[PDB]
Amino acid sequence: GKGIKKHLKRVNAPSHWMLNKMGGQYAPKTSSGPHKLLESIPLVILLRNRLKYALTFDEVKMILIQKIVKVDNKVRTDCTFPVGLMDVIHITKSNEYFRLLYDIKGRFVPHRITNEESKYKLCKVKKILLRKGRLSIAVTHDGRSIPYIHPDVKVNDTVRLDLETGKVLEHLKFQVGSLVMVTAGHSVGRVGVISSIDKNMGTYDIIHVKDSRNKVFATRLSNVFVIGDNTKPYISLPREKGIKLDIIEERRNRLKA
Amino acid sequence: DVQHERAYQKQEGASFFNSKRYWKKVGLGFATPKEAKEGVYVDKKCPFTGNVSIRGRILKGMVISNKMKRTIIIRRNYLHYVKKYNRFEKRHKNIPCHCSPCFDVKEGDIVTVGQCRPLSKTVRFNVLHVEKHQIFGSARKQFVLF
Amino acid sequence: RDGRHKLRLTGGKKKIHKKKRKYELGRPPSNTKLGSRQVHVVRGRGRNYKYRAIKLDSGSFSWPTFGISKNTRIIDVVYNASNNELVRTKTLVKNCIVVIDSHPFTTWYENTFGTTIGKSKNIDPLLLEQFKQGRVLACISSRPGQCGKADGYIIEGDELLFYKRKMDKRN
RNA sequence: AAUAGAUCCGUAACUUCGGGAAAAGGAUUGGCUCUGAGGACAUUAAUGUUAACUCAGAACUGAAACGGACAAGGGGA
RNA sequence: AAAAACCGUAAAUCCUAUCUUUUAAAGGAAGGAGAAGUCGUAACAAGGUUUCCGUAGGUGAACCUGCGGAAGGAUCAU
RNA sequence: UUCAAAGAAUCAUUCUUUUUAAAAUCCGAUUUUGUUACUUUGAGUAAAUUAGAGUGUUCAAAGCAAACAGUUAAAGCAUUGUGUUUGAAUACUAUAGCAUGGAAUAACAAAAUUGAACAAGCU
RNA sequence: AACCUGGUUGAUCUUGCCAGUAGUCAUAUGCUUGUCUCAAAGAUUAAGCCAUGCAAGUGAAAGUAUAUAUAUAUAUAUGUAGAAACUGCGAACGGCUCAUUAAAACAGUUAUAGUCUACUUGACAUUUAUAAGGAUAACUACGGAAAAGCUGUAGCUAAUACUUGCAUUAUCCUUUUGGAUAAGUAUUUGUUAGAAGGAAUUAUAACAAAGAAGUAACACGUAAAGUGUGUAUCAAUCGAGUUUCUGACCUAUCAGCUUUUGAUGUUAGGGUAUUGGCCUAACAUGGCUAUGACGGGUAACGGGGAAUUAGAGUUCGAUUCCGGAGAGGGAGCCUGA
Repeated sequence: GKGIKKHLKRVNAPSHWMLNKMGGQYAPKTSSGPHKLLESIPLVILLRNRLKYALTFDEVKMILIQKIVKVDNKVRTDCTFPVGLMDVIHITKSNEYFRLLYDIKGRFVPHRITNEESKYKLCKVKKILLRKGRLSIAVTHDGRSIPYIHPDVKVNDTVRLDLETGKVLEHLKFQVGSLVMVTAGHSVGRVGVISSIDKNMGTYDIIHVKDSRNKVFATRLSNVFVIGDNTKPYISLPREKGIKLDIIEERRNRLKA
Repeated sequence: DVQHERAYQKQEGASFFNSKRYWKKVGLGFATPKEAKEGVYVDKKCPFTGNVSIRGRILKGMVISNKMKRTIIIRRNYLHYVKKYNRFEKRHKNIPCHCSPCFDVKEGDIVTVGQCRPLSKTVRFNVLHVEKHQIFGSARKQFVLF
Repeated sequence: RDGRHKLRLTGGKKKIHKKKRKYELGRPPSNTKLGSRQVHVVRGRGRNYKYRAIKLDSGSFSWPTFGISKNTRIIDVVYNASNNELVRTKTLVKNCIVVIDSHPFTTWYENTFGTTIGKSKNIDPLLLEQFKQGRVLACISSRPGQCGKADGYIIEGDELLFYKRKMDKRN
């Protein structure tokens, strides 16, 4: 037969997972769920390769058995669970709170965050659709369906969801002053103010983004996540602050020590 | 008139009893022809009248043959680059396209067509626009950079 | 049972590998006769059920000039644009022309309009002649081998004149 | 003795390119009930009256039989 | 539920035809290779009839002869 | 078929900026003006392999790790303890396809036994 | 490292090949072999044939236990487990091989506004009730056969197996509050109105007909109410099937192919998960080709890649990854997402 494949070879795994060639033949195929396998990491490599809490898959299972870890403040016990582009992880035994972000090299890193910070989730709406009775639902990058969204919300907006109740708090638009984070390209992880939105009829609409240092980079509109307005980002960013530095002069900061 | 042989498409969405002729916009920068807009013909595969939606890619070509009913053969000419000799070579391949009676084509006319769902064994394109063009000699023997 | 084994666009024969897959499938036709209602269940891809109607005698039929639908019974099959063998054997297909009992429609007209929303469409003579005859012409509009029921609509106006001329400069 | 009519298909070596050739060699054929195609004639684009047997296709039917008798090449190297 | 029929999917066997690949064969007729065969002397010197080409006929063999060409000729030339 | 002049900056030159027809937008000044090839930049590019940055596997092939003080604790920070500092870069991913700057070079289009535009009147 | 040398002659300069030279993640083999690291390995020919044994099973709160064993205060209640079996899920992944295959497969690039999609995730539902029915496994007794993962009869019993079946909400208004009005999820047909997309016969809404399947007669227990299992639809996800454009080796001592037998297209239908000559009926005569069609060959799975590279190139890629195909050769089919 030719049903769905259920194995993932290590060298076939996504590169940002950082699975060593010599450390086994297979990679943990993430279970289906909120995020795509390509743009998410499983909990096995979240608690085994990044936090180094576990030394093995069985240890990851031992962690998950005790209902300690929560993803979007609800208990998750699946080892191959997609974490996602941006979302909160709570380790209750060790009290600590993470948000999955991209570093400027496009790799998923758990950003330490505070308990008060760990109630806001930025969800990028992807589809707005009205069902029976003219009720409007927004399907977000996370994969949730939020009904009775505000009519002002558009397709590429972002919403600040309250984790415990799943309700929108405020929405952010996509003006040329709105700061965004890039999601999958060469410039994955950068944060910038949107230079402009070059819209072309029938193909990918391109958007140009200004870094903090006035460096312009363009990207496909699908690879953009509005993170704040022109004042400040609505989330704490990882230590790089979403600024990508030229390889030639990153060496200068590496050498100075 | 509108139908002669045992052939009439319902022209879904035409509406005949209460309502307030059916045509769409196609979009993509193309203008729905006036003959389509105010004509009497009924075509199930017309981009402006039937169910077919134009999506995919848009191409241009010379009309090579219009001898079959409502479909034409479009030859597309292009230059293929041969790396070893660092030069090009003339290459071609003709594609079959549906042609609604709103358009009036002849061999040698230049048409732009848009991809649609497979309508027959070999046709996946509908002519979206025609421009008249005089050809001298065989249309296959013509070569145009489009 | 689909896709391959044909000649290429040029007329050339294609060497075959890739023995038949199940998703090409290709089930045998339903030759829906006219008679007592019996349907069978076909399990298509994804455990989606398709109702293959072996015989139907009644059906939902719509008077479109008034936009209503009433449940009547099919009396006879009189035309179809495809092979004439289908009408001769009285098989129901998606565009078949059938003779439909007019009494539910005439009774509905009596009850709502009186006498023999957006009402008062003024009717035509060519249809009420059939009504007086008691049996009326209708075109099937559903797919009996797919949905398991024969539904249709009364034909009136130019299409009715067309089909009547086709059925009967003529013999 | 073996077929042998007709229809459809297929037809080699060789050749003076005309033939060989009905090469060789396959299939079908009744009855019945139908379907389609092929004309002539008059009226103010439109509707009636009327004629040949000739082809093609389909259902059904039978002790699988149908050029049913008559008539009628054996082919090949 | 056995069983049967009819459309369809259709393995398989047989007959016929065609093609592809390999291979037998009386006889015929080439080529190549043999250290030292017989016959002549064709070519290289004007090679003892200048050589050579196309074509046709003839002869033990090389070859000879006719017609028309070439000089790669033995003439760059009253 | 649209050609030059004037200025700031290295050393004697080179290098950067502006305009100078016409038609539609802005009340002396605010701004678009064939198609393609071609060329420039991008976008989107699985890894392994390859190039290549970092890293003393005792060297090397390698691997993607690792490094830092601690004969037995200071520091950082936490309002009493909690290790800390990192990397796993970049490039390539056809010739085809998407977007894009374009002056040259090439084609095609339009161009008269004639074809336009403007003003006024008429529909 | 952008390299040449011996060989025609009495000697010379050429052309020109032969030979030499070096590499090969390129195989075999000869001789030899003290360490350590590292690691290809029945592809080549025979996708030839196979003895044997293993390779897919699964119960730690959560379907069903009087097989049975045990333990706590007094024949009771809690239990702890549990052979077997029924039920559920998986066995369609993985692993192997490269025979087939030459615009096919594959690659990059699109479309699915032409579709299906289990597990998982998010939303969230409509036309006897202090809890309904028979019937079966395991089991018991009697057997048959040389043999098999064979099973007959009779009797019992459950289940989240199989099958029946038990409130309510929304809208109009005097206007917190009172009366009035109405009740089918997908899917199919007819008549209509019309957040987004590039374009809608879109979402959705109204009217008229049909109408699946369901909305818990099910199990265990966390804060000093929870989970499991099952379920209608939508969405997401893990995928799949089709699909656009472009890209392949040798051969013309393969030049015309295809078209009754579907070839090219129109119309109608059938079929499909969906589009489509995919199939059927009628109709028209189309479609491809010296820019190589149709054929033939390949000791041809395609690509990522490998060797050799100054630059161009030439040759290889059965084989770690991806895609395809196959399970002695064909064909057919059940279960099932």
